Amino acid sequence: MIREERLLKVLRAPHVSEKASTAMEKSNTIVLKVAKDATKAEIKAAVQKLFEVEVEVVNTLVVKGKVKRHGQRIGRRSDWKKAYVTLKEGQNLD
Amino acid sequence: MKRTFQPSVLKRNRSHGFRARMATKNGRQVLARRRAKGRARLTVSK
Amino acid sequence: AVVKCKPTSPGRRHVVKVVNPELHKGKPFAPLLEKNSKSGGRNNNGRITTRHIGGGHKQAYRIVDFKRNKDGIPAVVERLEYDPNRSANIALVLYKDGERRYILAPKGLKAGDQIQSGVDAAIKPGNTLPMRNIPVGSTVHNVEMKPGKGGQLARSAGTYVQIVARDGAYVTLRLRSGEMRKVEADCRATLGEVGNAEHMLRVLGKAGAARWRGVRPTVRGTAMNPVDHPHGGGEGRNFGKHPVTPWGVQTKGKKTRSNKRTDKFIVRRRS
RNA sequence: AGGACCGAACCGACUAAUGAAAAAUUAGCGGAUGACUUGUGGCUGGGGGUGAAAGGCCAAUCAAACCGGGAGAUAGCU
RNA sequence: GCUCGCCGGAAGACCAAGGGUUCCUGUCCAACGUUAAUCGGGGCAGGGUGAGUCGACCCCUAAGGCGAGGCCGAAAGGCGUAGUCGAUGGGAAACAGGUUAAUAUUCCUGUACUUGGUGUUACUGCGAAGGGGGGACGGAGAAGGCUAUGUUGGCCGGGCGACGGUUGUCCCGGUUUAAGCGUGUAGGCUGGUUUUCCAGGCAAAUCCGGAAAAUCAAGGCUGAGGCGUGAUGACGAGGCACUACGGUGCUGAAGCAACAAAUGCCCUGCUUCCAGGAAAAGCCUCUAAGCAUCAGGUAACAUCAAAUCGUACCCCAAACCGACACGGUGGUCAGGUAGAGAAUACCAAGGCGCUUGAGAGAACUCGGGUGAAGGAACUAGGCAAAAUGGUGCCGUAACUUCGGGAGAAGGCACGCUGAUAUGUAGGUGAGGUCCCUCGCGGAUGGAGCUGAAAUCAGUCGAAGAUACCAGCUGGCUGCAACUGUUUAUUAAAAACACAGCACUGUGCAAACACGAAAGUGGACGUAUACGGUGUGACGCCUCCCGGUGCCGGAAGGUUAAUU
Repeated sequence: MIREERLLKVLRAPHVSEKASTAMEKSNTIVLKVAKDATKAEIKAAVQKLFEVEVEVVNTLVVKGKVKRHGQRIGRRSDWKKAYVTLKEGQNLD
Repeated sequence: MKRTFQPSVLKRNRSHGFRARMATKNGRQVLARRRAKGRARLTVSK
Repeated sequence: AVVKCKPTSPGRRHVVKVVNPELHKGKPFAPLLEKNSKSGGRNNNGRITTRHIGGGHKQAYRIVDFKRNKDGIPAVVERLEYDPNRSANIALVLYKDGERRYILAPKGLKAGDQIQSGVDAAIKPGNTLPMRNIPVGSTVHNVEMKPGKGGQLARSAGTYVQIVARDGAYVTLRLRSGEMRKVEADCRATLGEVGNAEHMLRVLGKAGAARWRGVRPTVRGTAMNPVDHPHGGGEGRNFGKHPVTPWGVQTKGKKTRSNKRTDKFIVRRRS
């Protein structure tokens, strides 16, 4: 049982990319940005409540942040958690 | 030619890492010294 | 028996094996085993404290019974076994109550022999009884110095001790060294000689054999530089000094016994 | 069977000529089931360690490591 | 894009470590790249790493570390018990195909497994910080059974030759398929089952151990591979539609047999040797306190569960360690022809041509080739080169520790074709036939397949171990017995070590060594042991105690603190 507030705080954003689009169209899998601390079950619960849609499963991964250079100064981007959420057959998401 | 530095992360940490420094007095003093100096990287710890 | 090996290679030429067929060809009695890791002759400080130790073969520790307390139960010898931990041979024995123990194999002992500890026990090889019960003039081995402690004298492959006298509460032993020593008459001892007497006839025959026995090579002090050893230095071969240890103490004769607590028990020193 | 033999890997380094290289190259060379070799981890600390002993090795540093301090040592010398 | 060339036990493929975006796409060429650069491991932007079963985490422990109390220590602190950490070792589970520009045992397709809960009905002794078993273990050797894999034939598809021939004994390609489940074989280990008792296993034990007694000779455990299923599937040479020339979608034959065969598996096996070969948990089992008709246990069935972190890329290197786009770096994979071979040569798969080129064709330098006549005259020295080089057979001295020396030395044969023998000796081994406690069985049988070595006859060359590969040999002699070790980076030796010998110490709280100490090593050893010193296989051997040491003695002289 996950608290509603925590659920709301889990999901950061949808991830738009060619691979993501492909996953959406073919495998019925949405690619989300989520809280780095968010576990799989949590993510799933939040999906179910906040997008109102059945989940088969969640795969997660951690994206490491790129090192960049603004002018002369070096600086690193934040790491962030990606989640492939596979949605039950026939589940159409807005 | 096998040069002197043959890196190994675990070995590095055990030898020089934060906890090792903490464990003994002298290490703690080293830490304090480095803090006083203003070191950004207090220890080998990544 | 001893066996001079044929010289099919140098390093095999001078080899003499000591082969006992009666030993157990098989894995030892595992319950009595336990771990025994190697020191390298280095103490808890991590410093080398005794030179020339190192390496050698992995060895288990057989749990030998030197205290020998199963009084009244008769035991029978199952087999003789190779112990890597000692110059003697060990014997796996089976008490009538079902317990097994390892003991020093005495001279005449073999499979099927019955042995017994206790005051009542019979005065025959392998039997163990207090030295007040043991007749004077007998050879014994595995001798306790303190009652109840466990045998400490005469454990090596072909040793034994002579009880020369029993004077009241003490008996006087003739140690293998030739030292005459008083010992409390209630201390325990095993009849007969310890077994593997032709152990001394073996000859290693090559450097590697010594290494196998965990012995690192020995460097002569005279071969060193002065900073290392008292004997060091000298252009060519020089030795113009009295022999000494690496720590400067005289070696060829100077006595080093300092124990004033046990002086009383030494009847006569060895010669 | 073998601290056995010939011989690749592997370990070394006797001869030779010649910066890509703060010790290498090529051609040959020794050992190659053992006192072998090797990975990972561990322990031994400086008048201390370790040393099949050469004063060898102890982070390209060793008849006393490196870092910091006494310290602006002292210098009838340049 | 077509040729050429190089690697191919690697200069290919996959990992660990280490690195940390170098990966992919677009874009730019100031700087970086030893030149140019449209290119890049460079700049900028965007994208990319998907796990119940892989790894970490986690349970267990080794060396070792820390260490409540504790012991010790001016202080700091040292050692260490109970404990707790510590992999490089032990511990549950997944395979095949398809897919991305870039991930995949992680996505998808199919087919599996695991171990937890929870709920069930069925039953009914469960229970540990304890007992027992197990886990659990060396080197070498030898085979036998296998597979990986390869070759040939068969089959299927395609072909009929840019130049003489090529419808055949011709040419090219393909002929693959997992874990899992069932079977329990080649083979290995062990005698089983029941009953009775017992000073043992810190207590108890129905368990282990030990005694007896009965009865049956088959009982159990283990075990590669094969076979069956998995699979009416997938994949499949290439054909056929579209084409952003990158590719996408449809489609799809055969898919067998024999032989050979590992260093891989059975094998943690067997045989043997001495130098005598981790631990703990998981796992099985036994009970104790307990509880007692509850819980707990096992039984299937249902459901839920498996979190977290890693997953890109390089990884014998241009990405790690070397200041560099410069030698070092552990593991796994191991095709063909020749070959003993993981050597060597040429090749496959795959990957590269080493990030300055173009000319010229002096000296001189480097690395190579050949050389009349001589053949060590060179030189400190045959340094370096040259030479030898294989298999089989013949043959082989002194001396010897009887093993050696010895590959001593020195010689002969060696290609191809035919015949012996349309392919032999051998190896393998199908049908058929017989037996049978019935199977992965046993006999007989020999088809087919494979296949040396030799002899005889012929034949070509200057040459047949034709290339690569591949000992130079002998004689006298010093030193060291020998195999070993050594000055990382001018010394590899006659130096060190060595087995052996001798002396000497040391009676165990050993001597000694590290430690203001506690303690630790010595050693879980005990004089057939340990320490120190010298000598140094083996053989024949091996006067002086005055000096200095050490050992013993203590009559006298001298002699501290103290008084």
